[PDB]
Amino acid sequence: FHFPSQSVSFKCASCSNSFTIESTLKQKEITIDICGKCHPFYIG
Amino acid sequence: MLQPKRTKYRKPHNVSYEGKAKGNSYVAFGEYGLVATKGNWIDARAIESARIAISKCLGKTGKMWIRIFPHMSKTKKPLEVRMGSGKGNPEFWVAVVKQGTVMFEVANIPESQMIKALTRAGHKLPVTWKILKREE
Amino acid sequence: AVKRSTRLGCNDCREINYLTFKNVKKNPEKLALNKFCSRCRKVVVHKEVK
Amino acid sequence: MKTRTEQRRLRHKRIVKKIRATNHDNRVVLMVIKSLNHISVQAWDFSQNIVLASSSSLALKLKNNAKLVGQDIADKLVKLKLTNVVFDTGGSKYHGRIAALAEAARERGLNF
Amino acid sequence: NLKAHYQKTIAKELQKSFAFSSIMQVPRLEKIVINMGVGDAIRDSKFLESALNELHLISGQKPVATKAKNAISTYKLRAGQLIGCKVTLRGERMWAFLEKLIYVALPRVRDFRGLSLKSFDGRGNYTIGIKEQIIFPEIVYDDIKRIRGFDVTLVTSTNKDSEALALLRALNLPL
Amino acid sequence: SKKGVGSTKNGRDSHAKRLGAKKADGQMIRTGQIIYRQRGTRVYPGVNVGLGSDDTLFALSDGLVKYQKFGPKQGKTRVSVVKHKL
RNA sequence: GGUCUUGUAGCUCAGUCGGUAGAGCAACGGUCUGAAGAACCGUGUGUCGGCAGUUCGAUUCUGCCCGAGACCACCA
RNA sequence: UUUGGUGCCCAUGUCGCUGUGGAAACACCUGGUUCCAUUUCGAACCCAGCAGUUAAGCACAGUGGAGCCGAAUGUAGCUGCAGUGAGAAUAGGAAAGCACCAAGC
RNA sequence: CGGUCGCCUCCUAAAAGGUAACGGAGGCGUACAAAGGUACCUUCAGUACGGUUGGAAAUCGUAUGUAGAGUGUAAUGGUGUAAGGGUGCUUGACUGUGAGACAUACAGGUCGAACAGGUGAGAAAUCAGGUCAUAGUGAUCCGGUGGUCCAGUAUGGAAUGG
RNA sequence: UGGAGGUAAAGCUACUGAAUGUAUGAUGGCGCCACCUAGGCGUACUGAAUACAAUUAAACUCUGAAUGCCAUUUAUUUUA
Ligand SMILES: [Mg+2]
Ligand SMILES: [Mg+2]
Ligand SMILES: [Mg+2]
Ligand SMILES: [Mg+2]
Ligand SMILES: [Mg+2]
Ligand SMILES: [Mg+2]
Ligand SMILES: [Mg+2]
Ligand SMILES: [Zn+2]
Repeated sequence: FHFPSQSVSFKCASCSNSFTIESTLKQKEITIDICGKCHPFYIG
Repeated sequence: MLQPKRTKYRKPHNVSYEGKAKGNSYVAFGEYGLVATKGNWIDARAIESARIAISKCLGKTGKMWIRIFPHMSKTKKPLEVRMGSGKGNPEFWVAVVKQGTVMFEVANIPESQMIKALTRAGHKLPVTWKILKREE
Repeated sequence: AVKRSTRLGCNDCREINYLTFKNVKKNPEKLALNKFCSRCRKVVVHKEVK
Repeated sequence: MKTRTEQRRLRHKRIVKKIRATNHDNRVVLMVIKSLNHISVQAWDFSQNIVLASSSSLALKLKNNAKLVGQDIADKLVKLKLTNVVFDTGGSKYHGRIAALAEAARERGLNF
Repeated sequence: NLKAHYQKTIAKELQKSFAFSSIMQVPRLEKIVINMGVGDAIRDSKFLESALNELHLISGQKPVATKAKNAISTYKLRAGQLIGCKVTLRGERMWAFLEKLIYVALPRVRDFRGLSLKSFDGRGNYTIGIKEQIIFPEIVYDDIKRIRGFDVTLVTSTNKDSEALALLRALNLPL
Repeated sequence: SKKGVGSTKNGRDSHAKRLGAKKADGQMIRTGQIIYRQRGTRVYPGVNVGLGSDDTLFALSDGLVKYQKFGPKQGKTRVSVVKHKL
């Protein structure tokens, strides 16, 4: 009854990690440049 | 000149003044006050005259308090006109005074000075006044 | 006065049984109700009649 | 804003006001009440402010789907030869367990 | 999912951290609401349709359009002319959106140095001001004619802010 | 010497409808008779009494009539019809 | 003394019963000219008599005040 | 008698504050697959379940902080100079009460 | 000369009702296929704090807040679980009546139990004969239109009437 | 005996206006600096809101009589 979002995976470009819970899965296993554990506030 | 800034209605009915001084019955701020012994309508002009008299005979030593205030309006049909055809315009405000209301009171100055100041003021008001000292 | 009234009419016996009110200017759609028609002795769809 | 039970109490107050205002006859109401564990019912008669009969899942039953609280209270009422009541949904909605109870009550000679 | 780690460690470690002796005296995050306040649609900026589209794309939760609770003469808004947009999300979508935000969106901001200095309402709630829609991965270069941000909230199951600080810190939120 | 007057502008008033209390306590009444005529429910309906479109109280059955107070600070009023001991 | 009318840009006059201030010249700049006029190009200014209400933003719709204008006022 | 539920009343029935407890119940609470439901959503409603819970609600004790109630006396108004009796202020009271049903007592 | 001529709300109106003046204040000659009927769901305005666009005041979130909010509309009364707000279905904004009362000089005006027919909402109880209530109105006479289990100047029609 | 009622009165932190003194004073007037755009010092003064004490009203009411009114009982009287 809506946009069929699914467990879309992620790809960290620097943290070498991934995230896959649920998102817009039109581009499943998508790449992210700014990694989660890369920002100065998060790490630094 | 004491006067309300603005009101709801411009032509209120007359307010009676034959009672036993609802409110303002006792002195509250000074050690000597002026008390009437016959209720009557006293307008703003007499109020200002008494105020300026007390101020002029007081000096830069004490204070004076005014209790009453001309809230009620009053109408007066113009000159040279038959009656009927509506109600006249408002001309002068007036403070209703029931018999036995403290209305003027001063403090912080010699005792004979209160006596002389209040007696000086009382001769401007139509009502028969009376000197009253603050209770203990 | 304003002539805001209007008359409802049956579509089977074609009587003018009912009368009602309606602002032509706002809703110009002709009323299509279904009330009790005495002559037909049942509930019949009524339409506006000029 | 409320505690998921205060709303139920307010709704029940609304409905009991409705019956107490509309019931020209003296038909005994049938107040069903819904708990997260199980269900219970009492037959409140107005103009007297008493309970004529009552029933509950606490007649040696488990949690509720157990419509026997309809049949037993129907038995009590028909023994008291009333068999005509106004239903009351408490603060709940007429559905599910309440609907099953009401159908069980109706099928055994209640008039509602 | 975040709940995995949440009732894996965080619940009991906060339980032991503060003197509770009650497993669920620990704060629980209740909900997040979404707002953007589309005022440029006085009568027509875009019929808000595109903004509704990205707010639908960010999360399968259907956006709801709000009505003007009053009327303002300064603007062309008078008792209606629906403006704004609200999205309330809970359950698993709540935690999914929370991780997606805190691990993708804010690090992708221009300069996410820190926050949470005083943004609490004072009753255990917090709001983040989002600057632009293009910040989030669930959006294309094409978007509404203008670039608008978001308004999010974090409401806890408590009112005193000490355990609010404790919970937000314990989930690695930037301060 | 006469002068000019006029423009009273305030010489209108409406008919006074006789709203009030048509039935006091201890009165025999038969169904249909109206107890209280008012504008707005200054007197709520109790038991065995009705409320018309015009908010005119009227009994539904035959018996004595009783007034009674209630409400937050004993300010609201019910009027009700008590049956005979038949 | 009463009953109406009007008050808008610098001036003189216009503005769907609600979402709106418009001309001509006056003032500025440039062009022409020995210079000044005249002439040609661009320009510029507008909060609607002052105080109060209805109002979905009142110059606009009503009330009070101010100012002026008008046909008129002691028996006839 | 305790607890739960309900009704009648309407703050002397409130709003708080500090503690005590959950046997049965009462609630949170666990999930949305089923009926049903969200301007959207198991928030609420509705399902089917009791792993944990005294946290909150709930109840019991204390608390007079705010709010509510308020004597007697005197006085204002009346109504033929005696009765009539206010309002305001004050001592003070006040941590609801009344009933039926169900389990344990 | 000016102003007014009917109806509605308040005050004068002296705690039942009624009560005049060229007395004091305001409106009306309506509006609504939903602002009705019904079932269900829900409950203020303002303030404080937090939040980009966005400002004193948009939206949102959390508390406080006994109503200062709302009710198409002048005034009054009433109304916080409502008479206020939303959703689904719908035309009872029905037919024939009407015991009994209200105010009355008359003409007129108002409320209304209850019965029958046939409906709508609701599981049912029940509710629905317009709207929270009070203004939104004009007598006959004359003529015009629709229907018509009526008459038709000797009879059959028709004109013409009821 | 019961009841309806909002007048006399009274009160105004019990609401709508008007309004007195005191205390803290938002705001602004003034001067003031430094700032060309954000603010700071006192502010002869205007004075928000709160607190204490005192007021006023046909069209103000948290309140509030007696008389009067309606009904009823007892007792008496008259055929109105
Ligand atoms: Mg209406
Ligand atoms: Mg309605
Ligand atoms: Mg109407
Ligand atoms: Mg013939
Ligand atoms: Mg013939
Ligand atoms: Mg004919
Ligand atoms: Mg008086
Ligand atoms: Zn027909």
